[PDB]
Amino acid sequence: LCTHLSYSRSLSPGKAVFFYKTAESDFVPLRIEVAKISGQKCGYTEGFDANLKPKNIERYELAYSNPQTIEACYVPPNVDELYCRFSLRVEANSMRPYVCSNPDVLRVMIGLAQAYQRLGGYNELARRYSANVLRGIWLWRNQYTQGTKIEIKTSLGSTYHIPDARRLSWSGDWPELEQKQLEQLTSEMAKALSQPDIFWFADVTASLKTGFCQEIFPSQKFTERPDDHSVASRQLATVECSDGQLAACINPQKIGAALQKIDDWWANDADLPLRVHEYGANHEALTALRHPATGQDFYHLLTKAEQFVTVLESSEGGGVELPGEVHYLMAVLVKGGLFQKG
Amino acid sequence: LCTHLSYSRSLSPGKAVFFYKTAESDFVPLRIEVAKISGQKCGYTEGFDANLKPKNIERYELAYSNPQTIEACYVPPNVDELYCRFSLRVEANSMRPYVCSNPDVLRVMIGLAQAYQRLGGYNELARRYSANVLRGIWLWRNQYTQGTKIEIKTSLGSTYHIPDARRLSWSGDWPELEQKQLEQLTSEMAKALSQPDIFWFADVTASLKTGFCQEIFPSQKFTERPDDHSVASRQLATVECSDGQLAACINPQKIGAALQKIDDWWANDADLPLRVHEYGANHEALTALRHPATGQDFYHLLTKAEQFVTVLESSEGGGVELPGEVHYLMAVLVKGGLFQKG
Amino acid sequence: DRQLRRYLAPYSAEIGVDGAEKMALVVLLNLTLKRDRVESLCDEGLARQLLSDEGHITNCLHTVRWLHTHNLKYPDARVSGERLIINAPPLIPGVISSAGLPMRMGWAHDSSDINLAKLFGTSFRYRDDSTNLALQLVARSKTWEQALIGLGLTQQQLDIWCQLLASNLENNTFPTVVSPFSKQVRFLYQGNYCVVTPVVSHALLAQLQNVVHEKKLQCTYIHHDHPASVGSLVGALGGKVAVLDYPPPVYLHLSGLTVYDASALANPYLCGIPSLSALAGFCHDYERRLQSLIGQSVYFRGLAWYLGRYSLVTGKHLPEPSKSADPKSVSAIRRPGLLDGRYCDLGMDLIIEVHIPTGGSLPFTTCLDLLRVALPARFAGGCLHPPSLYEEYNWCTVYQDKSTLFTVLSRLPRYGCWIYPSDADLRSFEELSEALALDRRLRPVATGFVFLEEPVERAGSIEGQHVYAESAIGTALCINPVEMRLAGKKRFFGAGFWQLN
DNA sequence: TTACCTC
DNA sequence: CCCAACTTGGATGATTTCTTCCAGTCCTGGTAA
Repeated sequence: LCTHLSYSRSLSPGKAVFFYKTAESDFVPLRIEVAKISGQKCGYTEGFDANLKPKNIERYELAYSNPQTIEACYVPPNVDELYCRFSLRVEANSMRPYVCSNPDVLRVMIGLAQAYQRLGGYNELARRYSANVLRGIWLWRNQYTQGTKIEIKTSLGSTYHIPDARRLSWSGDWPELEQKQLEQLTSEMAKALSQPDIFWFADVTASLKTGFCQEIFPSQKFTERPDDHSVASRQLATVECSDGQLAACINPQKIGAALQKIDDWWANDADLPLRVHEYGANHEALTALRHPATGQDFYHLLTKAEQFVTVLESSEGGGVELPGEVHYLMAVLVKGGLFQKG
Repeated sequence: LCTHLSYSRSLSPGKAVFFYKTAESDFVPLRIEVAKISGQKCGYTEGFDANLKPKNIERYELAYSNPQTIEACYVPPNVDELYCRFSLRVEANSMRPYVCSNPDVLRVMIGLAQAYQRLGGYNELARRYSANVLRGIWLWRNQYTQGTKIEIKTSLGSTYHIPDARRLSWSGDWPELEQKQLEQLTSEMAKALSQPDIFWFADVTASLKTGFCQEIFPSQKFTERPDDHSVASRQLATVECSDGQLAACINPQKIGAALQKIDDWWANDADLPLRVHEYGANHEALTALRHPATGQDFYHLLTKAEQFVTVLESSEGGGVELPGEVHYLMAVLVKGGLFQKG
Repeated sequence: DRQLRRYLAPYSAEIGVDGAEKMALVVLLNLTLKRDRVESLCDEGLARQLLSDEGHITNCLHTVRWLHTHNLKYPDARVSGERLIINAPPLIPGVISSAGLPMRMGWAHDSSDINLAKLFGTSFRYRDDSTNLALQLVARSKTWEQALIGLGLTQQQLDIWCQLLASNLENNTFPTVVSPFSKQVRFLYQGNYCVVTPVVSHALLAQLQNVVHEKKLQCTYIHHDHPASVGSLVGALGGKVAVLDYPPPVYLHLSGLTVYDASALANPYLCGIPSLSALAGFCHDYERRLQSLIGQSVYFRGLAWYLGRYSLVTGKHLPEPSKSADPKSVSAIRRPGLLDGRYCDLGMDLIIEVHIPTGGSLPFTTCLDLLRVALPARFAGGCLHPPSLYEEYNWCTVYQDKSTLFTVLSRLPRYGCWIYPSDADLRSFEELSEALALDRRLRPVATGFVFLEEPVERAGSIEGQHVYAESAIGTALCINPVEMRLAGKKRFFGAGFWQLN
C-alpha cells in the first residue's frame, strides 16, 4: 500500500458523574474521602526467597502490621437512589482517511466503504453498539444493584426507557417493548454512523438502587509511588462541578472501552466479545487471539480489499452473505488509528 | 506457580452506624465529644534506665500530673435502647481467577473449585459464617449489654430473629428454635457462595439495651505522631450524614475481620479460631501458627492442587471426609488477594 | 569537591580556564571514567595514563559525530536519524527565542557515551568567549596543543587527530529525510500550505534551568525515564527538568463549550494557557467544514477567547499495548513507553468575526443548522462538546450590530477572564521576569513558530514543502469583565480580537 | 542469539 | 420635622506536656557485537 494512512475516531463520549437528590436541592455530588489503615504482611518475598527457600527471620516478625494510606468512597446513610450520567456524540467519520500518501490507495479505501454501505452492514454495527448502551455494561464493577433503570434522550426528539436493565444478555432475545426499542435506537445510530451532515447528540442517564452504605467504584489514577508516607497509594478520579466542589467520576476512555466491546467474530466460536484491537488482545488472560502467526489480524486483512470489493460488488446484498473479515475491518476503521508502513 | 494470579473479594459488608430513636424522628445519630484531661506519670522509663539506678529525680517530681487531649463517646441521659446497623452482599466469586497468566494453572484451579462444590463443603463454610452473624461478635468490645436482640432480613423475603444473643458459643449446641434458624440461614448463604447471577442481600440491625450513661467503643483512627500539643492523641472515626451531622461508626474491614474469624484447623486441637491469614498470624500473642518452617502455610499447600483434585475425585463425598488442608485453601480463596511471583 | 563537577555541568554558568590549560586537560580527561573509580579529577598521573590509551581516546573522538545545536529526540527517545546544527534565527522584537543567545552544543546518540562524550563536548570560557576542547584543537590553538603534547601526547598522534576531529564536524548537519516519529503540522504561508516540524533549542533550555532558580520564578518539573537515552542535559539533571508555570487568574457567538483533557503544556518551556497556534488552527478547520456545506465564499478575519472555568488534572495517560514483545513466535504484548505531560478541563466562549464576500447573504435557519454540523469534535488535543441537551438554549447566535452584541457581553460573570494581546516587546527571560514582577495581568503564552530554514521539498513530508522551526514564546493580558464594562465598545472591538500575521 | 547504564 | 448621645480607676499566682512496633509488589528501554 503506502507509507502513511490513518483515520481518526468516529464515536466519542464524555466524563460520567455520580450524584444524588435531596428534598432541599436537585444536584448533590458524591464525594471521596481519605484514610489510614493497618495492613497485613503476606505474600512471597515476605517469607520465602529464591524458589521456595525460606529466609531467616524470627517467628514474631510476621505478626506485625503493615500500615497503608488509601482513598475510598461510600454512599452516606439514608440515600435511596444514586444517579450517574454522560453525553455522547457520533460522527460519520470513517468515510475518509485523515491522511493518505497515495492516491491509488485512497480511491480504493473510498470504494470499499461505499460498496459496504449500500448492501447493509451499518445496521449490524449499530445493533451491537446499541445493545451495549441499553445493557448497562459501562458501569463496570458497579452493576451489582437491587435494580437499575436506563433512560436516553436524543437531538431528534426520541426518548428510550429500559424499566430494568439487570437481565439483558449479549446472546438471547429481549422481552417485548424492550426488543422494540432496540430496533428503533439501531435506526438512529446506523444513520449517524454513515450519513454526513446530520448532527446527532445523545444524553444517557441511569439510576442505581443501592444498599445502606454501599461502596462505589470510580476510575483510578495512574501514579508514582510516593516517598513521603503521608500521600495516598490509591488515588481516585474526580470532576470539578460548576459550584467548585469535587465529585467521583468515570473517565471518558473507560466508558468508551465498554461501548466498543463487540467482537465475537474470532475463531468461529463466539464465546464472550472482545474489545476491538488490531491483534485481538485479551487482557484477562494476558494474551492475543489474532496473533500475526495465524493470518487473522488486521494487517494481513488490510491487503485483501481488492478481493472484498470485488465480492461486494458481485453480491446481490440484503442477505446474510457479508463475511467476518469484512465486518471486522469496518469495525477497526471505526475505532480509527495509525495504519502506516503498508 | 506462575507470574500473575489474582482473586477478588467474594464476601463484604458496608459500614456500621450507631443511632437512636425519639418520639418525633426515626434516626438520631450518636455523636462524639472532645476534651482535655489530667493523667498520671507512670510506667517503666518514667523512673528507670535499663533497670539500673532509677535516675536522679527528687521525690516530688512524680507527683505532678501529665496532661493529655482525648476524644470519648457516651450515651446521653434517658435513652433506653441503642441501635447499630449494616448491610451485607455475598457473591459466588471464588469459582474463577480474576487474572491468570498460565493456561495449565487455570484449568486446575477451576477443576478444583468444581470438584469441591459438588461433594459438599460450601455448606460447611456457610455454617461457619452464619454462626458469627447470629452470635453478634462483630460488636467487638460493645457486647457488654443488659440484652442484645438481633434481626435479619434478606432479598428473598426471609426474616430471622434471635431474641437474645448474649450466650451463644462457638462450640456447643444451640437451644431449640435458634438451631433451626441457623440451618435456614446456612442454606441461603450456601447458594450465594456458589451459584452465579443471584443478587443476594442481607440487612442486619441489632438492638443494645444499655446502662444510664454507658461508654461506647467505635473504631479508632490510625494517626501520625503528634508534635503540636494541639491535636488529640486518640481520635475516633465518624461518618457524615446527609444533613451535615457527624456520627460514630465501625469501619468496613473491622466488621469483616470479625465475620471471617473461622480457622481452627491447625495442630489437631481446635481451641479458639484465628482470622484467616496465609501465615496463621495470632495478634494476641504476637506470633504465627503456620510459619513457613512448618510446611503448614498457604504457599506450600497451593502447590499440591493436582494431588487434592485427584483425591477428591477418588472420594465419595457428601459426608465428613474432606480434610483440613482442602478447607483451609478454599477459605483463603474466598478472601481473595494476590498470589504471585512464583 | 563535587562543586567542580557542578560548575562544569551543562546547566551551570560557564567558568574561565585562561592560564590553567594544563589542569583543564587533566580534569576534562579524568571526567571520562565512572565516579566510583576516581578519588580526584586533579591527579596528573591518571591523566597521563588515560592519554596513552589510543582506544579510550578513539572511543571519545567518535562521540563528536553527534554533537548538535538543536535536539530532534528531546520529547521522545524513539526518534531515529541524523543530528541538526543551525545558527540562531534573526531576532524578532516581539519574540523570546535563541536569537539573543551565544553559540553552544550538546550530545545525544546511543545512551552509553555519558562519560566518554565529556572530553570534547564540555564547554568553558576562554579568551573571554564561549568555546570547548574540540573547537580549540580543530582551529589549531597552540596554547592547548603545547599543554597536550607536554602531558605525553606524541606530535604525530596530534597531527592525525586534528584531521579526524575536524572531519567529524564537517558534514551531516541537516537530516536527509523526515524521521517517522517526528511531529508534522500544516498552516497557510504566502497563499499556500507548508508543513512545520518544531525542535527544542539546547542553548535556550539550558539557560532557563538556571534563571528560574536564581530569579525565583513560578515553575514545576517534568520527569524522563532512562535520562541517558534523551540527552546530555536531561541526564545531568537526573531526569527532572524545570519549566515555567503561569496559570490564568480564574459576528458569530459560540456559548457554553466544554473541553475534556486539553493539553495544558503549550511548549516544552511553559505550562499555562493552551497554545494560541491551536485556536487559530481550530478556527480554520471549522471554516473549511462550513465552506463545503454553503456554496457562497465565507471567511474569518479574527477570533476572540474568553475563560469561565480552568481545572488542572493530575497524573498521566497509560498507552494502549500496540507493540508485540517480539515480531514472530511470541504471544505477549508490551507497552510502547510512558511520557510526562499536563492536562486540564476548560469552559470557554468564542466570538468569531464572520464575513461573506457575495453581495447577497444567507441569514437563515438552514445556515444555523450547518454552523452546528461544521463544528469540530477535537480541540487542543482534547474532546469538545456543546452544552448539555436537557438545558439547551441557542448556543450558536449571529449578530450584525456591535451595540446589541457588546451590551449582551457586558453581562458576563465577574470571576471569568478575557485574554487580550500585549504591547510589550521582550527579548530574554530576565526582561520577562521584570515585566511579570511589575504587572499582575501579564502572562507568557505560546504564539507560534520561528523558521530555521526556507521551505524545501523533503522526503517524508505529509503535504507539499517542509520546514524546521523553534517555538516562539510571547505574552498576553488577562482582563476582568468589569474592566471592559467601563472601557466601552470602541476599545473592545479594536483591541479584543486576535489574527495571524 | 548476549549484555550496558543516568543525581 | 427637631435638638441633642457620657469621665474615672482598673484586666492575675503555681508546676507538670508519656510509652510500643510495624512502612508490600507487578507489568510497562535503545543500542551494540
